Amino acid sequence: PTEKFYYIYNEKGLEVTITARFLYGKKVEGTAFVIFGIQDGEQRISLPESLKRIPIEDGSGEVVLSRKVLLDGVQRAEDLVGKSLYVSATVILHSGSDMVQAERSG
Amino acid sequence: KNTMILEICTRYRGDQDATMSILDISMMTGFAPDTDDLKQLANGVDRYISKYELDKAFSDRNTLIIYLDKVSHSEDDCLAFKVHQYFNVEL
Amino acid sequence: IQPGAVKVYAYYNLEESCTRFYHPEKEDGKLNKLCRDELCRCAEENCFISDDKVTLEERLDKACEPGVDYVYKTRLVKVQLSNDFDEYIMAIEQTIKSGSDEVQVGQQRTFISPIKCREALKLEEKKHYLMWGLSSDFWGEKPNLSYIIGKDTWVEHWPEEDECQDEENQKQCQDLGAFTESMVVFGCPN
Amino acid sequence: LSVPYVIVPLKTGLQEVEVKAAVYHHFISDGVRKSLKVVPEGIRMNKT
Amino acid sequence: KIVLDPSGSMNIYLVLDGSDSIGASNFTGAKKCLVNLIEKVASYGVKPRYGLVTYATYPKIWVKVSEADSSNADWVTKQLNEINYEDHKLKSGTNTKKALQAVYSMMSWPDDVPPEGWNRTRHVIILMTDGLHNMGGDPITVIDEIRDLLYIGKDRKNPREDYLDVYVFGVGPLVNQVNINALASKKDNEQHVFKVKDMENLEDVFYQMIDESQSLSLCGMVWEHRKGTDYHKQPWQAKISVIRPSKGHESCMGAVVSEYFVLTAAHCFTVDDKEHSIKVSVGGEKRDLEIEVVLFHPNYNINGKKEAGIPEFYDYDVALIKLKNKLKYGQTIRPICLPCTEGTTRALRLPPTTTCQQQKEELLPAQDIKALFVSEEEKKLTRKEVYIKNGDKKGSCERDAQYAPGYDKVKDISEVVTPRFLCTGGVSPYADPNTCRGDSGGPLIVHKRSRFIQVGVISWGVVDVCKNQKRQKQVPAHARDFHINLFQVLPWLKEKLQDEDLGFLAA
Amino acid sequence: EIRAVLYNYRQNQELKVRVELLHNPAFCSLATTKRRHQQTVTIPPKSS
Amino acid sequence: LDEDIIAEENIVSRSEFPESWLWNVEDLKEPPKNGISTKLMNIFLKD
Amino acid sequence: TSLPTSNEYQNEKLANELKSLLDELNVNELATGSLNTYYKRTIKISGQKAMYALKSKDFKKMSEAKYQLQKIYNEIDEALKSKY
Ligand SMILES: *[C@@H]1O[C@H](CO)[C@@H](O[C@@H]2O[C@H](CO)[C@@H](O[C@@H]3O[C@H](CO[C@@H]4O[C@H](CO)[C@@H](O)[C@H](O)[C@@H]4O)[C@@H](O)[C@H](O)[C@@H]3O)[C@H](O)[C@H]2NC(C)=O)[C@H](O)[C@H]1NC(C)=O
Ligand SMILES: *[C@@H]1O[C@H](CO)[C@@H](O[C@@H]2O[C@H](CO)[C@@H](O[C@@H]3O[C@H](CO)[C@@H](O)[C@H](O)[C@@H]3O)[C@H](O)[C@H]2NC(C)=O)[C@H](O)[C@H]1NC(C)=O
Ligand SMILES: *C1O[C@H](CO)[C@@H](O)[C@H](O)[C@H]1NC(C)=O
Ligand SMILES: [Mg+2]
Repeated sequence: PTEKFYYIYNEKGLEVTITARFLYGKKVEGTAFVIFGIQDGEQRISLPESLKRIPIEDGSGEVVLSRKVLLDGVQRAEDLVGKSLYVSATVILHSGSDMVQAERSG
Repeated sequence: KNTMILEICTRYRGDQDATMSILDISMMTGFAPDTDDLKQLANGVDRYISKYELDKAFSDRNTLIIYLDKVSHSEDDCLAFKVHQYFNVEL
Repeated sequence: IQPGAVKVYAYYNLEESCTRFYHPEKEDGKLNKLCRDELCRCAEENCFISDDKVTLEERLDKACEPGVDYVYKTRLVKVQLSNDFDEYIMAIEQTIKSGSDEVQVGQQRTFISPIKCREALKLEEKKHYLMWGLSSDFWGEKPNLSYIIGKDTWVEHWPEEDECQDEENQKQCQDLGAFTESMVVFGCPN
Repeated sequence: LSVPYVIVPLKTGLQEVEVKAAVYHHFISDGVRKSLKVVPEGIRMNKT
Repeated sequence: KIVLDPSGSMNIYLVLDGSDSIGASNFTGAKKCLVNLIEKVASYGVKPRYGLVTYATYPKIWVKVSEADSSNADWVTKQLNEINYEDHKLKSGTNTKKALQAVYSMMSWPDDVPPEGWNRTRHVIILMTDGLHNMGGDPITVIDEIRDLLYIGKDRKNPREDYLDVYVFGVGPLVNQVNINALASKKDNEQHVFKVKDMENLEDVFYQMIDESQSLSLCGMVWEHRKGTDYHKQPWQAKISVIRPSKGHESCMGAVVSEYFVLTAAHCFTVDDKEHSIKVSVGGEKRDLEIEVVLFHPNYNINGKKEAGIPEFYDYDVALIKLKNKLKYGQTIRPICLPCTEGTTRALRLPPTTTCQQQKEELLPAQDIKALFVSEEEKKLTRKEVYIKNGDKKGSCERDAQYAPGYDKVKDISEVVTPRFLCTGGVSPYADPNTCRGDSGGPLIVHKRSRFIQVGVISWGVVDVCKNQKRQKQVPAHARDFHINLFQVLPWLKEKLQDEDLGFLAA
Repeated sequence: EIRAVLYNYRQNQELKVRVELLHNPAFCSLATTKRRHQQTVTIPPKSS
Repeated sequence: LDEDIIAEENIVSRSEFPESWLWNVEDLKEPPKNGISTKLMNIFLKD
Repeated sequence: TSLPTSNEYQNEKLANELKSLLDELNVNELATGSLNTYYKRTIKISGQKAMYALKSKDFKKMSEAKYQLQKIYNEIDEALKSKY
């Protein structure tokens, strides 16, 4: 994520970058499936309306979680303060041969 | 084939024996110095030819460099080595 | 051509996937294989079967080839037939050339063939046959092995004792008889 | 570039699949001889 | 890979294919690749119970691994050498399973009784076929049968994979490679599959199929493979250097006689020279070794004749050099054999009753002896074959010392050329090469029985045909070379090398 | 005499080079209006 | 064979694919310089 | 007869130098029998490249294969000195 946190009053939203490269360093070409969610101590609440499918060119990808969808995920912005967000990406090569699942939490 | 002989004579027009000088030689397009003759002039004192120049073989050695430790000012210090033709080309 | 394939699955789960194949000829991409119980083999191959000019020399050459492993003069004792493949329980009356299978004269070695090759050689009962194949035709684990009548399996009808008297089967009785002695004591020309 | 290969395991145990490839004009090549476990038809369980 | 030591019995099962697919051109060459082997195997001293079976459709047991003559290489070679191709031409079949089936009996002990320490015996099968086998089954099962007999690969921590080395030589043109490999032993970092081309330059082949674990100590032993450096051919050879004020640099050579000692001429050093002014270079590595002390021969004296008119006296020109550090024998660092020792005895393959005199007769007979001396040409250890004038021409050769520098006004020639000297060089019976200053201290070796025995030490010469960094052109007929006979200084070498565990003959 | 150094910094590929000195009325060399003065030398890898 | 390519019999396949290797132990008893010893190991990279 | 010409020398010299290595190819190739699989894999590949280049008499391929075959040789020579 661009920031190691998230500002509740940030219009832009939570910007996340998906970087994928082969073990030998070379860049990766494929398609990634990224989703979000909120954590509360030990409980996690997935956000189905945040599921994105962005292409991965030059071994890089760009995904954004609009504040609109985030707030709509619950039912008092000042309340979400203290909680945490977690990103779950899933890249698949254009050959459909290999598949990797990453995750940033906290 | 044709194989000719190249003789070089030089002398310093000074009062003292000139110190360490250099012999820059340029072969006639299609001629290479005899390897054996180079070893002879190399092993000799007051003369030096870097190992780099040695193992080049007839092929790539159109330019030669014979380092001299000194050159007399009284008489002429002359040396000579054999050269062979391996390329044959008019003019 | 190689059978294609299509795979379906969710992005969150790879385990729960289903894959189908497709081929312009074969059933549903699934290759050709002969299987009994839990013992299957790569039946992806050809079959085996107007008496041109089989001579004494034509046999000595094809019976001394690389793959040539076993050569017997057997007698078919029992003939069973299933819906997925037939078979022939033949007893060896002599071992012209012992192979990787340690078998004494008298024992029975099972032979197996596809159901489509029932028109190849109608192996009748109590008849003799000269046969030889490759070691790649063995099936199972020792000592319980099983022969396979494949493309490289030579199946020939061996006339009976009182049949060589016929003035039409003589040309074959002399060739088979000479081929026998030319193998037991002599051997291949290579 | 992906290259499909349909195969059917016949005997259980650690079997061996091997593929090789060389380029034309260029004198380069590389073969891979990896091994995969071939397990029969069963499911894990822990009866008490 | 193939242990090599008398500390245990071994077996070499030589199976050869003689069917039509081989041909006379490769079957004859197939024998050469077994004859030369036995020689290079016996040269190490080991005494294997050879087995020889030529096969086609029905094998033919020439030699059994149970006979009493199965250990005499000279006889086994005779049999193999006499083995005529067409021994069985009728049955051109290639029943390999049958051949190996017979080999099984060779090791198949008689029933319910395992012979004395059977398991400690090594088993090596050297099948030479073209893989193309028609009659029989798959010889693989036989390898699996023998796999159990020798109790191999049937235990957890005791695999016993060291007692089975199956080698296969792909003789004949068209050969089924796929088949061969299956038969050959599959061991890591080892070679067991040899093909036709491998034949040429045999030495390279023998290399792989031999590891001198316990023969790392055997002297006068040399590898000849083309991929071998100069010191792979002359392990004993050593380059000594003497640095000193106004002395520039004195170049001499020597031979490794023991783990701590190096033999060289005694005229290369002097009482003045210190122990840190002398550096010994063993093999290849430009890593000089500090010496401990130079042991000059008590009878050595270059000025013993200050009165008679002999400016230089080379009598007893030998001196040992005890290195400050102990040497570990390697393929490029091995000792040379010294006269009148246990080593030379077994090296020449002679009975334990071999006396010191019997060796002097075999090594230095009264005649023209084939010898050699190692010399460096442009940093290259090249071999120079010469002849020793020990026969009647000994006098005609030694009398040529009247041409030596400072040797004109000499009362008697038996005064400068003492019996402690051997003579070489000249033009008879052959044009023998000459030794240069750098070669001084070089060993005079007599190549016999694939081994190398030193019988002399380069002392001096009459003419310096080796001008300076060159040698040739116009060599005089009186150009003779003199070397210190190691038999004439036995009591001395027998004194200093007493704790080197060489095994000199008390006789 | 003028020098013309040809450098070759290829990994392991000695180059077969063809060097020519173009003609010029201002200078007098072996190369003329109708004659080309061209050599064909070879340069070892990673050298001049 | 004559084609401008490599035959199947000339392609040695890579088989050694370990997940964790070089499980070795080395002691630094080499001549120290500035309290820093230096050992040079010659490892064999896998396939 | 007199002498060679432009492409007449360099193209022949490279051929001879490439042949010298090809002669002792079996020597080095068989020397990897005790060495690792790497050397055995590199020499069997660099082997053909030198042969195919020789018959083609192509200056480029011959040189390209000369150092290709020369490198592996040197790597084998050093691989043996750690073994004595
Ligand atoms: C003996 O047999 C039992 C029964 O098969 C085995 O127990 C099973 O073993 C695995 C590993 O211990 C258990 O996996 C865990 O599953 C839990 C709980 O299941 C969850 O249920 C809740 C509510 O429905 C939801 O989160 C999901 O539906 C989820 O399935 C999960 O929280 C953990 O992550 C963990 O993976 C499994 O639960 C369990 N199955 C049962 C009890 O039926 C046991 O391994 C086996 N071994 C022995 C000797 O005890
Ligand atoms: C073992 O069998 C091999 C294979 O038959 C034999 O190799 C052959 O040897 C002959 C004689 O050396 C070669 O003939 C040569 O032909 C070349 C031209 O290619 C020519 O330049 C030579 O002057 C000679 O005439 C021949 O190439 C070769 N056959 C092959 C490799 O196919 C070999 O002689 C037999 N002996 C042993 C033990 O190697
Ligand atoms: C056989 O060899 C093994 C291994 O060296 C040894 O332990 C044992 O004492 C020997 N005796 C027998 C016949 O087992
Ligand atoms: Mg044969």
